[PDB]
Amino acid sequence: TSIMAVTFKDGVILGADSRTTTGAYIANRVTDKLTRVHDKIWCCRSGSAADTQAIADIVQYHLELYTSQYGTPSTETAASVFKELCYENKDNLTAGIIVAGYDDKNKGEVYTIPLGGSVHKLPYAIAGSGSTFIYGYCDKNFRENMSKEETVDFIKHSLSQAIKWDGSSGGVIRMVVLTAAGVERLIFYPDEYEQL
Amino acid sequence: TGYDLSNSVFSPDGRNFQVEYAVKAVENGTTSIGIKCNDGVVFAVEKLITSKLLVPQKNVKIQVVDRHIGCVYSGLIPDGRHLVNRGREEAASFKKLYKTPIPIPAFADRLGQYVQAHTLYNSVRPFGVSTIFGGVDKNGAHLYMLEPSGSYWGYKGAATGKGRQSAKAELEKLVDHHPEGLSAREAVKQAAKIIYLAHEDNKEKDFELEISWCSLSETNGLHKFVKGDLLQEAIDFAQKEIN
Amino acid sequence: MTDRYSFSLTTFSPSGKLGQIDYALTAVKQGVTSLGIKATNGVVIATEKKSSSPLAMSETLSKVSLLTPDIGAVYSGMGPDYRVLVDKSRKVAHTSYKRIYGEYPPTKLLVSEVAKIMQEATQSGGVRPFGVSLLIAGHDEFNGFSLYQVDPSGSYFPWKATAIGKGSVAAKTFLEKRWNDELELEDAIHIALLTLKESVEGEFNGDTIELAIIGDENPDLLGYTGIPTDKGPRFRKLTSQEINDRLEAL
Amino acid sequence: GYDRHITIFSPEGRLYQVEYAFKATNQTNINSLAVRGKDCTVVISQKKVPDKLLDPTTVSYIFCISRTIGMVVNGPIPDARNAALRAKAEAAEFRYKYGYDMPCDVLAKRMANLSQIYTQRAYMRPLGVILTFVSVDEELGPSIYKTDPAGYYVGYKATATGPKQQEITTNLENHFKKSKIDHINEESWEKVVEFAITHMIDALGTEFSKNDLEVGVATKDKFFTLSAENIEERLVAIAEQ
Amino acid sequence: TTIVGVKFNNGVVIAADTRSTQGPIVADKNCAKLHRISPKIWCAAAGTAADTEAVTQLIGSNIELHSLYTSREPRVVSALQMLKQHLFKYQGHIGAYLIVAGVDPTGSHLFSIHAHGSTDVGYYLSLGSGSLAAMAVLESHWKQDLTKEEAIKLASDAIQAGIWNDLGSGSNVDVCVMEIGKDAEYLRNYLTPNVREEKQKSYKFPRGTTAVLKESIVNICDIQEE
Amino acid sequence: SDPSSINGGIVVAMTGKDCVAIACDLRLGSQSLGVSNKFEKIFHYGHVFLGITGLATDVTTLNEMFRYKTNLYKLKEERAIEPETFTQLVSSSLYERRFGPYFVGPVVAGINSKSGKPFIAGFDLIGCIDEAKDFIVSGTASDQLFGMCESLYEPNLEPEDLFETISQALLNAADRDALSGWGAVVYIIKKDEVVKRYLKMRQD
Amino acid sequence: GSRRYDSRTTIFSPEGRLYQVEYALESISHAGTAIGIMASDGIVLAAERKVTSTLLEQDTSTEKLYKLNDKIAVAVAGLTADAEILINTARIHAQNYLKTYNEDIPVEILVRRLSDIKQGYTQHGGLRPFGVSFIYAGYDDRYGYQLYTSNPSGNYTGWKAISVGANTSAAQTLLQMDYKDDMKVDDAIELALKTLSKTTDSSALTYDRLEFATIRKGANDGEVYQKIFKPQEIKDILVKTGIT
Amino acid sequence: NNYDGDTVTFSPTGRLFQVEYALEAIKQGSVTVGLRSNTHAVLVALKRNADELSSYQKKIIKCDEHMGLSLAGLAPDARVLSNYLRQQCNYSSLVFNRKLAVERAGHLLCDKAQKNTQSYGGRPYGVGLLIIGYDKSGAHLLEFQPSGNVTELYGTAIGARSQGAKTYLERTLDTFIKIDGNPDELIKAGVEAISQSLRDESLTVDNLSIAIVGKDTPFTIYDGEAVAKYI
Ligand SMILES: *C[C@@](C)(O)[C@](*)(O)[C@H](CC(C)C)NC(=O)[C@H](Cc1ccccc1)NC(=O)[C@H](CC(C)C)NC(=O)[C@H](CCc1ccccc1)NC(=O)CN1CCOCC1
Ligand SMILES: *C[C@@](C)(O)[C@](*)(O)[C@H](CC(C)C)NC(=O)[C@H](Cc1ccccc1)NC(=O)[C@H](CC(C)C)NC(=O)[C@H](CCc1ccccc1)NC(=O)CN1CCOCC1
Ligand SMILES: [Cl-]
Ligand SMILES: [Mg+2]
Ligand SMILES: [Mg+2]
Ligand SMILES: [Mg+2]
Ligand SMILES: [Mg+2]
Repeated sequence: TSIMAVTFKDGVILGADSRTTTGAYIANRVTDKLTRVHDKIWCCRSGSAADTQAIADIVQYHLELYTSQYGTPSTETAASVFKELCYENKDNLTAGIIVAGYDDKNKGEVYTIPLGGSVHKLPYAIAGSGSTFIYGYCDKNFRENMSKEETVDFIKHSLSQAIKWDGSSGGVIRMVVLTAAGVERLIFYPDEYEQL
Repeated sequence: TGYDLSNSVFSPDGRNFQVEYAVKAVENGTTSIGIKCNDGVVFAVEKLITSKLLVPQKNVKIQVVDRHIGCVYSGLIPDGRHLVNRGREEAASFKKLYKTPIPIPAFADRLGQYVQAHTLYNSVRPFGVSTIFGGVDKNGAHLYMLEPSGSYWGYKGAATGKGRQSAKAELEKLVDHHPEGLSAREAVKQAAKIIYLAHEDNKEKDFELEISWCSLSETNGLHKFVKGDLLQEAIDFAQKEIN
Repeated sequence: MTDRYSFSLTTFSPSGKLGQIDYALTAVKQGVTSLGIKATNGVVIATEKKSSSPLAMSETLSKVSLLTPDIGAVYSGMGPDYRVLVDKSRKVAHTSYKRIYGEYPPTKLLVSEVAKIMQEATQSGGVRPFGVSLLIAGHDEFNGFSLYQVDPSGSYFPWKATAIGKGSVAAKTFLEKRWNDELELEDAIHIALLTLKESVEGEFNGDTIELAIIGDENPDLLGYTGIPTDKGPRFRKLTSQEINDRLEAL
Repeated sequence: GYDRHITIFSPEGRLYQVEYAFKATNQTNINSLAVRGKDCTVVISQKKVPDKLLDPTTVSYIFCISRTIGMVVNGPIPDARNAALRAKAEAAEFRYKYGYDMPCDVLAKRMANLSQIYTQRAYMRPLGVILTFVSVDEELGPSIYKTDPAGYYVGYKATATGPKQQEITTNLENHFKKSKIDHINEESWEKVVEFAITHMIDALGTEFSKNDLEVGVATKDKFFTLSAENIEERLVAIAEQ
Repeated sequence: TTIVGVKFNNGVVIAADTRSTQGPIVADKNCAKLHRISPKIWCAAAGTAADTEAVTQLIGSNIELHSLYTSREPRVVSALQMLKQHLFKYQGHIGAYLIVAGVDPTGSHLFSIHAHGSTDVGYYLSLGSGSLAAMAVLESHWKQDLTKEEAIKLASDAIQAGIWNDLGSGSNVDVCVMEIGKDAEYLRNYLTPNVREEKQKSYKFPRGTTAVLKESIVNICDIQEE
Repeated sequence: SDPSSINGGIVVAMTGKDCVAIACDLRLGSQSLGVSNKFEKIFHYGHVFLGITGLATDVTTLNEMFRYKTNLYKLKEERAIEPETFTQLVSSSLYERRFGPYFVGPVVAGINSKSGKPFIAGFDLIGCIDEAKDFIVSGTASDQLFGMCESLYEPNLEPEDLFETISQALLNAADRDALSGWGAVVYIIKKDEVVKRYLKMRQD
Repeated sequence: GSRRYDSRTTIFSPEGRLYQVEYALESISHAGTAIGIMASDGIVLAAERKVTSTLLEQDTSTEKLYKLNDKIAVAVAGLTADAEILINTARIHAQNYLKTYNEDIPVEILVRRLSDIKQGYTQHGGLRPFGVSFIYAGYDDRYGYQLYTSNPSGNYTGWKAISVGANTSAAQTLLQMDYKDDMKVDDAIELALKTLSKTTDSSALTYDRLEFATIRKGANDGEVYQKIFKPQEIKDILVKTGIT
Repeated sequence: NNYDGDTVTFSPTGRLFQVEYALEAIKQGSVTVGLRSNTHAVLVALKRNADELSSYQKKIIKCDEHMGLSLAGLAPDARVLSNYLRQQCNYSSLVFNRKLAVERAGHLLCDKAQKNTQSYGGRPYGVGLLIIGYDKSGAHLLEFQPSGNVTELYGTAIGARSQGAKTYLERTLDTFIKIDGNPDELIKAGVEAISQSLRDESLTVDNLSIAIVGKDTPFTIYDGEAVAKYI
């Protein structure tokens, strides 16, 4: 798995590869690892497929019930609910989750939640097995307040490299754009991103 | 008849007489008020000096919930404390799960549902307090008042206890004469005046004034007690207006 | 915040009466008429759709309920009590039978389970009895067609034909004259419509009458093909049009 | 006479506590109405703010239960809020367990089953409320389902609740007798709201300002309440024809 | 086991081989692995045989009660949600690996679910020991906008690949077709490419060949009258 | 250590023309030590026959359990349980001990009294059903029984022919297993008569 | 609180009686009569149905006579639904005993257990008692043929012949008059039907009004057979004895 | 009348009669006085005997080194509540290494008493308490009533004829508050205060019970010949 979320001028963009593995067999080559927990709060999933689905389903439930009572939850609140589940059930879970969302007040925000269940607010985040190969690249090429086109290219080039070197990552590059304008889904096929 | 002997029994009217009897305990208590201002809220209460032996400024009645919500009540004082203790548990579990401090409307319903639950069974007694509470959240200032039935609404100004009619009249004048709004420092002065004017209903024993406030500009959106020079300035303003 | 009612609310009075059961039976008497008739090749159950308002959509309120594919139920008395009993009856058919034996219970044993639930509301702590009488019609392989009545006490009896609720005394007399052991299902439907017309005041048509049968297997209603042994539900609710057709030959 | 204090049968086969809960329903002295369009379901209710010290924005008897389901209550606000919180929790739990949005009629059934339990179990009192649930259901289309303290529920072409319910009911009955259809044949929800307000004005015989009404609208995939200014726009259009 | 699912124009088809094993021995040559959850929701099972049966029957029972409660025809997403939460709770110990398909008022659907409780969406899927052989065929011949006839053909070919090349799979091909606006058609033993040849010899014995010590009638009847 | 092979033993069942046969060996041991030569493994509840191999304490426990359940069934239903229904009851009862199972290999055999149809079934220890047309095998010599049955069996055998086939399948399978044998019993079951035969076999 | 509405079902009166037990017995006195008669070669159970309607399906009906196991049966007087709760418990107890000891339960042990359950409802739990009286007819290899009765108090006693339900005073006088120790089953059948025929509140005793059963050690080769009589078989025995 | 059967029932004028009846048990109890200065806090208690052969019932209970109370009413209820205070003082020490504030001790007693007034089955506490202590904000005196109401005071008295001592303290307020660094003079003022509530009987050696806590003084109880000095 290779996943990332990147804040930019107009909001935040989430990105992921589409590979699911059983040993060295690719169980699913067109996986969707970008999952909606609220209208404009999404997450990138890595680790156990079962665990991250179970967690994400519970978080979606908690935020739906939050919305009914208190109105739209903040991205920080969504991250806190993820954290609570990951921290308290750390002994029984294998989940590495990036939470990304758009408010009008706070604009684009990214929170990363690694294995222990700690929370870390960051301008961008990378995770999954394939992320190890792009720490160097991402640190050198990330700038704050990038444009939409620049941020799409940054994620496309980054995950392209993660896919190239990690056997556990591959397939298509899926992205989800979160701005005031709404929610846009993007897809990029091997013939496009391999030749970069 | 017999419909008033047990809590949660509907009378033929469709009324719960035990709740209406709890309201009488509230009406018997000392006067307490709330004033919504431009960027916050002000709370004030009448403390009856039963004896010279009471230590001044020590028997504090107004209570804080979390760091941003103030609570005051009239009626059975222990019932009010029980409700605030629950309010503190509700605010803590909200902050634990969701990170952000509990919004005031959210907090209002937590108290409301808990008070309402004490009208559902004969094994419990209704609350013998009406509670005025509020503070500052992300959406601004909010003032609420909650009755023994579990009923609550938002308010521009609120009052309960023995001097409530007197206080309600004074609050209604402020709403008419200040449509653009009232400042936080103004609301403290006016709160002192209203408690002093409402004291004519409890005029036998002399009393002690106690004020608190939350304001975005004056207290950084945190609940604080009015103390020292600012308290004395409000007492002097109140003493001048009655004379 | 405690349930302190751990004691019986139904007790014996000096005369030997269980008051709450009698009073529940009185609530059943006030309820709308429903009936059941058993034929040689089927069973019919029927009742009036007493609409509380003409703005209300009476199609949404189902007085006649499927319990299993071969068992159906109708009532007289308190509608909400009936609705929760239908929920519990459907569930107990699975939990205490289908999940053990891999097949639906026979009519008499499902009746027995419903009866048990109603008995318990007549003895357990802090509850009143159910304010309904049920008529349960069904089929199973070894007992054939059957029709049962269940009362607030938990008592149940098998019937060739009967009626319960408002005009049950008159309706039972009407059925005694018309019923014989050589009736076909169509004859029983005809007799059910005649009997029910006497207890209805206002409009009498497919939209104000609710009628269902336990009859032949309906493979067209099954929803799938490929298993010869699964031949379809014997329970079928008659449509508004199907009722009106038989009212012309009445 | 302890058969009138708890939910056990009287000698007549009656539950007096259920009947008295029905009377608590009208304690607020508010009338509500619900109608169905082609693409929508509209619910209107009277709004009365007697005290000048009240914040009028917080005074409401319409609740957003889920994204698709709205609920208007006739009855005291504590019991209304009790019912609202439970319905919200039940709607969310349903989505989590079964993977799709709780239908309006199913939520109505669930809340009615809970109300039934309070009529059978002694330690719990009935809630003194009538709950009118509205949505545009993805299978059944525009939907109105109403629950009461007896645990009774049914679907409706249109409905009305409150002290003057019968006057509203007959007004609506007479309209549907003319048109010979189960709904308001109208494309936009705006005109269906205008119909609802107009027929309440005719039935009650009172005029309404922007602050005297409260409106809820269900469309496909959302339920929302109108602001005072949105209602004013509705009132202007009624007056101009 | 080899099980597959394939989406088409107006529905979805599932298929399975008919072999069940106990160690290296074939326990049943004509096993039925296509389980009906509800009339139009069916699923193919692989893994621990008792677990797949128990899990389909439990969720099928609760789906039936849910359908009666809501007055609505059951949805595939509901069967999926109930199956995954049950399997997650048991942390993989319930060894059920399933392909869940069906038609409902929302449309046609195809999912897979694994024993630990993860699910996936796809136009074509395979599970069991023969899933690699089946997926090879699916990855070579699948296209968008398949007809009913093309999808049945592709699904059975994918099972055949499992039958011939995987020692875990064998015998016959079972198919179930679920088309929108139609009854689901279960095709038991849709292909039979593994009939045993006639034996060379008859092994019927002469009567009296086996040595007997004692004979007796067994009373199977109840206690008699008179 | 392995509970399924402490005591030893086998059961086999076969269908014929308007008949079924079920058979078992008589050995009970503690690994190498032969203890009993009278330990029968076939029981009956009305007209439904149940054979059970595996851990002997569980064989006895499950016999007593299904006697209990089929007695209550009969009182409530007012009829004897049928083979198809009993099969489901066995499966339900085994699977409820999913994570602490009975270490057994049950085999159901009988004729449905209404349809007259011959019926056999087998199960694993957690209750999975194998409903075979031809034959069912169980026990420590199951491999051996599978081989014998798969070669010796032909469909539609008359009762007296089916006796010879099932007996030879059992005997020759038992003689290739250390923990089976020590005697054998064969039930021939027809719609309204059941014959039980003890077989002469080698006593080692 | 809830104390206000508690009837207090498990208290003594000033005279030392259990109110609810006494009132339950009053309920049972209105139920249809059931008679048990024990002979040297068998037991008879006869009972009168309460709800005469021509439209009642009799051949599939069971309100009075229930089977507990192959050796033991009961006749019911009182609330049928209450009785069925107890019957199913007794059926389970019998099978628990069979599972444990591999022997059919002795009659007294089953009777004691059910009677202890009834007793419990009179001493604790605050619930109403079961409004049921049973006649137990059974056989075991210790005492042979046995008749018992139990009532809502949980007290049980053994009998040569006994009645429960309606008109027991009248019924017990008639049985005490005509019963003898050397009596046989065929004679006991006649006595049971003659006693019901005189005590009945109905105009005449007919086949559609009766449930009838026998427990004989007159089965093939010294076993015990429970015969629950069919409607036609009750009609035949009514003609044979000379009542219709 | 009809509204006094249990603690869960309000009367039509909003009163809780069971709580008021519990309050009555305090008035029947023997007199006890509390007072304080800035440095010290004193309890004085008139102990009651059953007859001349009996002992005099102990009125004062130690809760911690820096806190204790005197009782009036049902003594077993004072034992339950003082045990609770002992535990809460102890919890504060073990978990936070912190001597429990006297004001916070009062809040805990209030909330414990309250729960018994709102739930069915239970009864209110039938005792009143005077808690003295010295903490980080100096000397303190509290009055506890079993309604839940707890009050901080310079001085007070509870029990039979307690109004006499309470009036004296109301006059003496300005004098005794200034008795700093002089424990014997503060006790004298307490003994003179309790004397205003006496009729017929006078203060003997085994009748009187005194306790004191202060700046460099642990909570200590004086009985017997230790109080002969003050008679
Ligand atoms: C590809 C990636 C970089 O790992 C990325 O994180 C993705 C993200 C998902 C799609 C959200 N993760 C996977 O693909 C996981 C990787 C993983 C494997 C094992 C433990 C943790 C993570 N793959 C799965 O979760 C896989 C999905 C199935 C195929 C639908 N599940 C398994 O492989 C299953 C997990 C068991 C498990 C669960 C939790 C902790 C530890 C173990 N494992 C097996 O089935 C093992 N397999 C081994 C080979 O023989 C067959 C059995
Ligand atoms: C065959 C296949 C290609 O793998 C395909 O997935 C099928 C699909 C089924 C029919 C839906 N799977 C099987 O046939 C399984 C394969 C399997 C075996 C063992 C573990 C997991 C999977 N077969 C069975 O489940 C088999 C069915 C019987 C033959 C009817 N059962 C067993 O082999 C049984 C499993 C026991 C078990 C217990 C706990 C956890 C998991 C499994 N094992 C035995 O019977 C072994 N032994 C027990 C003691 O007596 C002697 C035999
Ligand atoms: Cl429900
Ligand atoms: Mg790669
Ligand atoms: Mg109730
Ligand atoms: Mg051997
Ligand atoms: Mg040997």
